[PDB]
Amino acid sequence: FGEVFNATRFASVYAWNRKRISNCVADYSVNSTSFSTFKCYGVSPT
Amino acid sequence: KLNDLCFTNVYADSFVIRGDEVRQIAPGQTGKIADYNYKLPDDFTGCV
Repeated sequence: FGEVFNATRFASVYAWNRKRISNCVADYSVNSTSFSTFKCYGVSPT
Repeated sequence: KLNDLCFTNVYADSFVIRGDEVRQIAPGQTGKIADYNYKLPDDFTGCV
């Protein structure tokens, strides 16, 4: 996550950046960095 | 339509909070504010 939301630059919206994730162990509460929007649709963020 | 009623056990919950977290207070919200400082029941009945 660290470089995933905190790096030098993200690509544009039409030319967007995709990343592939699996084979790990996750957390949602590592919110600590202020998020002006946090919406989870179809599954509870809790 | 409130003034048409005879209410029961009226409680006014007072505090102050930042303008960047106005939307955080509602019956079924989550996040640091509404989980660690205040909390609203999910069957709430009252005015904000």
